[PDB]
Amino acid sequence: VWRNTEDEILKAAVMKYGKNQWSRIASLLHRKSAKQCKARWYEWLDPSIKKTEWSREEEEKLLHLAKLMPTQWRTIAPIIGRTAAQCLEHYEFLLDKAA
Amino acid sequence: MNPLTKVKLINELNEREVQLGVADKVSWHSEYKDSAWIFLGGLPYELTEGDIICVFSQYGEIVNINLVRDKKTGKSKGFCFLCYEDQRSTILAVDNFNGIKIKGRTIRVDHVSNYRAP
Amino acid sequence: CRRIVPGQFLAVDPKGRAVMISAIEKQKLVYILNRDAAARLTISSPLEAHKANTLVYHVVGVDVGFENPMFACLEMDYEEADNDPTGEAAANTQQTLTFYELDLGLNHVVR
Amino acid sequence: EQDNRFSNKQKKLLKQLKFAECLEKKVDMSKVNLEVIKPWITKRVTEILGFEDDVVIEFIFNQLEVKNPDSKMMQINLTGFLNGKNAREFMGELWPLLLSAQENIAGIPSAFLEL
Amino acid sequence: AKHHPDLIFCRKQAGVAIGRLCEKCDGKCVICDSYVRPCTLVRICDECNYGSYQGRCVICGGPGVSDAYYCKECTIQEKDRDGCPKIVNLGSSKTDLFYERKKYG
Amino acid sequence: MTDRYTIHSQLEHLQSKYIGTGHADTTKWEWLVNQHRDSYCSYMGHFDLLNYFAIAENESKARVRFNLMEKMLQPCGPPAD
Amino acid sequence: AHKKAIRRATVNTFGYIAKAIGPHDVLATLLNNLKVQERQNRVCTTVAIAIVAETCSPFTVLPALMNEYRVPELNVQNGVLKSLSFLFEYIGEMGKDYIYAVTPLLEDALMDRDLVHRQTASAVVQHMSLGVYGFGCEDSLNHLLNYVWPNVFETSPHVIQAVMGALEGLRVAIGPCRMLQYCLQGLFHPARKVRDVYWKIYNSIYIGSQDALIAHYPRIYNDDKNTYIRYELDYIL
Amino acid sequence: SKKKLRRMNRFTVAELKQLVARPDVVEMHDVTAQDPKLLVHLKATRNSVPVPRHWCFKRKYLQ
Amino acid sequence: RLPPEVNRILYIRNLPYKITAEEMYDIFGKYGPIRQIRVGNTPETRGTAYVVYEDIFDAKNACDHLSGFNVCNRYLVVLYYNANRAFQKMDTKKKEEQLKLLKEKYGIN
Amino acid sequence: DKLLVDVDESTLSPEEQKERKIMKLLLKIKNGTPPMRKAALRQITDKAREFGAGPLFNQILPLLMSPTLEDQERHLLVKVIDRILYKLDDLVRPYVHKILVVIEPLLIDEDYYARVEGREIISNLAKAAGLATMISTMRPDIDNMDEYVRNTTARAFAVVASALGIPSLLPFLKAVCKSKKSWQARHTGIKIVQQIAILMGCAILPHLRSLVEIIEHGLVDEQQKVRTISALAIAALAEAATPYGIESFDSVLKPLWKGIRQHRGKGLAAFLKAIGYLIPLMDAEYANYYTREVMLILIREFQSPDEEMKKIVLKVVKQCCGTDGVEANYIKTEILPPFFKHFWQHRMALDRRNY
RNA sequence: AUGAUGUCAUACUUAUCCUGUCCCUUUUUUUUCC
Ligand SMILES: [Zn+2]
Ligand SMILES: [Zn+2]
Ligand SMILES: [Zn+2]
Repeated sequence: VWRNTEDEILKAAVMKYGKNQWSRIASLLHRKSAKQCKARWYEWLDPSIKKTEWSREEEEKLLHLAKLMPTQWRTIAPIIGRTAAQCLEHYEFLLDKAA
Repeated sequence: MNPLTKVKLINELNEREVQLGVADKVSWHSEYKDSAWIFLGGLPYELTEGDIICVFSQYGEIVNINLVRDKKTGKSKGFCFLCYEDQRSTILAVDNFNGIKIKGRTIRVDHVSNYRAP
Repeated sequence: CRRIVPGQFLAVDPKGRAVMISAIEKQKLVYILNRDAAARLTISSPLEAHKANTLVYHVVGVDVGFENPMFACLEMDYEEADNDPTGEAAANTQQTLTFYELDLGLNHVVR
Repeated sequence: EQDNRFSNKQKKLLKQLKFAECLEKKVDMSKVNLEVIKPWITKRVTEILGFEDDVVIEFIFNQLEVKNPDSKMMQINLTGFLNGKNAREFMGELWPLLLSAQENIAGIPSAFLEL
Repeated sequence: AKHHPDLIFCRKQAGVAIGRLCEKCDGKCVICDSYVRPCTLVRICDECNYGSYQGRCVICGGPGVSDAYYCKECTIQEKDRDGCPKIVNLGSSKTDLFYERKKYG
Repeated sequence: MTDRYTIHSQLEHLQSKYIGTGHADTTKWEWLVNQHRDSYCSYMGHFDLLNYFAIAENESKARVRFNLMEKMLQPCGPPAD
Repeated sequence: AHKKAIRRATVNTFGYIAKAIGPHDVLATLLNNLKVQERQNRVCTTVAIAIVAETCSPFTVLPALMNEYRVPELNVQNGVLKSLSFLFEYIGEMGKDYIYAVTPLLEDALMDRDLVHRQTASAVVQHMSLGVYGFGCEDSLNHLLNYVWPNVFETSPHVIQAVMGALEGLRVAIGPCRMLQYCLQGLFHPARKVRDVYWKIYNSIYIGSQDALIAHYPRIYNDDKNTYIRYELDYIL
Repeated sequence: SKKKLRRMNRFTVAELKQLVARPDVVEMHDVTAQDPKLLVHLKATRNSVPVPRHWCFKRKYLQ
Repeated sequence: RLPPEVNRILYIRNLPYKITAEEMYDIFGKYGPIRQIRVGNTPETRGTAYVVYEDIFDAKNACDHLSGFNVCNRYLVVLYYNANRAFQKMDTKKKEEQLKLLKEKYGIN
Repeated sequence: DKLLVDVDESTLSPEEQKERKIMKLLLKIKNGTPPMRKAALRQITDKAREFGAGPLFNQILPLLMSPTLEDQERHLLVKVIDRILYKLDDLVRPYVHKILVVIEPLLIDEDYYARVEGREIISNLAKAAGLATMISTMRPDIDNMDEYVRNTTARAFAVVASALGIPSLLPFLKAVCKSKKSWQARHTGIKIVQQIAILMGCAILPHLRSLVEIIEHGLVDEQQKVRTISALAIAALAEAATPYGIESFDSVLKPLWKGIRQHRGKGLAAFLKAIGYLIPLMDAEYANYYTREVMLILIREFQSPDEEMKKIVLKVVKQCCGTDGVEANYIKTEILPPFFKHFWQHRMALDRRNY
């Protein structure tokens, strides 16, 4: 997995190099590739991603969408503004709290 | 050293020569190419000739049979000498029958070098 | 000049087959002595006689003819006067002459 | 013998067990006939155990036939086979009988002097 | 060997039998674990010299090929005066690596 | 507990193979008693403290030797209790 | 390499080619290796500097070691300390010329820069004492005792047994009087951790040189019931 | 408690400071020693070297 | 013709909670005679069952066949039991009394 | 399986049950990466005393008896038992028999390191739980009816004898090997004696005569088995006491030498091993007569089919016909010809010890 | 102002490893018969 220490070194690298030079950023870290550095930045570390709690507008959206386009989370996600992994876990969450 | 170890050791002899990759001409049996006599031991005391033959005839015709029984009571001592019709059948029998269970008793087979008649 | 390390007493046996070296307390070794083919002195490994809480006053080789060699230790045992809160065992603890005996057939030293 | 990181468990019991009462007067064996005692030992234990244990018998015998036996060590060694308090009672019962037999002039205990 | 705290010496009385080294172990001291200025020879307990135990590595235990010595530092502090310095226990590491291998290949 | 009695183990070993060592529970009496006994065994080894003493009193070296070895069984009083 | 034969032979040939060429260039490429990170290579370069120094006399390579101890890394400071440990054990009796050059480095390391700094300066002191035994270089060793001694209350296995080795080297080179003057006050301390340590040290002073101590013990008065004073030692004659 | 009997043995610091020949030497905890008279006498011997300051400190040494 | 780890006692998990004992019995007697059945009660053991058959072959071919059975929206996870420890003493008194019965009855000694 | 259902801890009001679950980090030891193994090992070996023996061995021992356990898992589990056995010193006093029932099979095992480790932990067990515990614990197994446990108990006995000292165990031996109801106990005691000789080796010399007198009542017994095992134990002892102790064996040269002539079969092999090992230990005016008598039997057994027979006469020939008290021409004439005719075969090469 | 607890990886220490070797595991209804 990723540790606070890698994460902060990534944040600093990206903030110096920019978001298209993943190969030198991957050279800066040990046990990390450019594929993985990129995935981490665009999944969790990007300050555009929001980690708050769901407005119930957002949750009525999530439910309506996840019924209209079933199993299509990378397509659902941008229509509501969080990553596909967050949408998906929180959706299962509402489902089991409702079950 | 009880006879079950003497079984285990003959079987070890076989599978060891297998691991070593010995040719069929320098098998340890080659030292016996002039004797069609095998010794069976560990036999149960109730088996008769009829049984020893019905069992061991699988590998050839049996020319002679010699079940050694205690002279006073006539009951079997529990071992036999057996003369096949071709030495090669003794090869087969020693490899194949050494270590089979007959009625719980696990009998044992091996060639005989310079058999002396009784 | 240590106290449990042999060197203080040194006895020999009259027929000339072994030496015993001994400390003032707790250790005794016994060396065996032989001739070789060339009749030069050759010495074995040590045997042992270690016994705890025993001063030694003197050691000497007892004379016996070609039996197992014997050594004659004076002795004592401070082990109880160490554990007698009054001073009783301080007095009325008395020496004990003891004979140790090699066993060259069996190679150990028995008291 | 070679290790330092383990303690002498005998000495530890030598401190921390509860022993018998007659276990002080040192005892010699020259002064004793045993073949008189032996049946007493046998019946004593065989009752304690409800059955017969030859090995415990011979264990006690062999531990006794020494020149001077250690009553402490003997009570310890019997603590396993018997139930611990049984060992205390049994040894503090035999050992005084030993003193009796030994100050007797034939070497025999006063119990079988009477009986 | 001053490296592995888990091992133990025979520690019983000396003898006259010189001590021997396996080829892995060749050249080092037996306590100080040095590589230099060896001064005196090793003498081993008769028990730890008896039978199959003759001519082995004091340390390794394999086939002894050369005589073991004591460094000058052991000789000066007199750590050569304690009787048989044969390690009488195998350790965790031998059987450990052995099992890791026998699982691997 | 663990460390307590395991170093109690190692020190019992040390002492029993080396009379004279100590541990955290060594009393004044046994300290000074081993210290006296060593002093005597060394007056006897050293051929010249033996002279010094035999000349300071007026005895012979054999008597002085005998007296030391007599004292060596309770050099500092009876035990603590 | 994973094999110790190869590394031993490699270190030896660093020595030989230092004998063919001068020492300087091979020694410079060897301080650079102390800049790596895996320990086995750095411990093997530390033995190679010792060998270069012992073949071509130590006065050639010391100033460069002592200077390399001023660069700000952990691993190179411990590299030069471990290298001195090896070097003093190798040169043996000729330590007596460099002991004074070295000591100001060791006290500087024994006033912490790390646990491992103190552990390795303690090993240096052990081998340096065993080497300079018998030549009257004793005030230096006593001065370093003043810095090694406070590390007696440690708990790391390696730091505590490095300090023990140092104290027994210094026992043979400074003698048991000094060592007992250091052990005395803590044998009967209130606490028990300090009694534990002090009795371990005292046992090791006692076991070796238990005879030299007869002349050294202090005078302990006699109380009511027992007589603790040794009077034979006050007979005048 | 036999512990509290040993505690009943424990002199007061002024008790100690009185009996011994040099009182400066006596510190606080010296009372708690199983041999306080010895301890103080050994602290008053010439040329000996006092225990390192940091045995009580809760932080370790050059940490 | 059996491998020894075969047992007449098997361990079953992935059961429906609260499952009807009668179902249990016939579901399992789709093979033969059931000597005994125990269902766990404490929540930790809730949902699993030890089943003691009276026939070696019954138990084994049950472990052959049913392992991989799906009832109640879950596959029945089974295994052989390793009855490798005892859990209380074997009661010498009644033991020797019933063997005393044996001997008194059949006149051995 | 208890690890699978998860519920809050304080629900498990037994703190015995809480520590039970947390001690099933045994899984993290058994399976795990080396980091997990290292950390869990340190944890268990630190928390051992608090955990207590009961919980520990109750979880650990079924593991060691599991039928599918492979090699490395067992090595790790026994290393665990080793460390906690060293931390808990006395507290194992109730579990010694369980530990033995599990560890004993390591003593007869093909992996040399398994045997050495089992020997080592049984030694530490004997030291931790003192003599009386071991004696009382393993007595009822001398008389057991499974040869398996009789054998492994014998070997374990020899280990605790090495660890604790013969002089402390010797009365118990005398007892068992002179028990008169059961010959199983006599066999097993004589066998313990054999194993002591095999293991302690040189250190039996001070007690040699005591052991030989323990054992010499067997060379005359009527039950053939215990006779054979007494002869084997004599040969073991002689080998452990090369040249020494001959005056201790003195009592026993007679039962052998007459058993030799009027014996045939397997006892012949055993008594031959014994006399062969004594022949070196003997002074020339004895060895010459004994040798020149024995070589007569030997020449006859060169044609023996038995594998133990052949191996025994190989050893014997090496000792007998290889002293300073024989003459070259006799060998050259009478031993070499049938030696090379009957021993240099392919079967011998194929065997690993006969080789 | 340095507390213990830590399923936190990092950093370090041990000229530790990475070649060392299987040989005393043979254990059961004695049984190779002129
Ligand atoms: Zn080696
Ligand atoms: Zn050394
Ligand atoms: Zn040894």
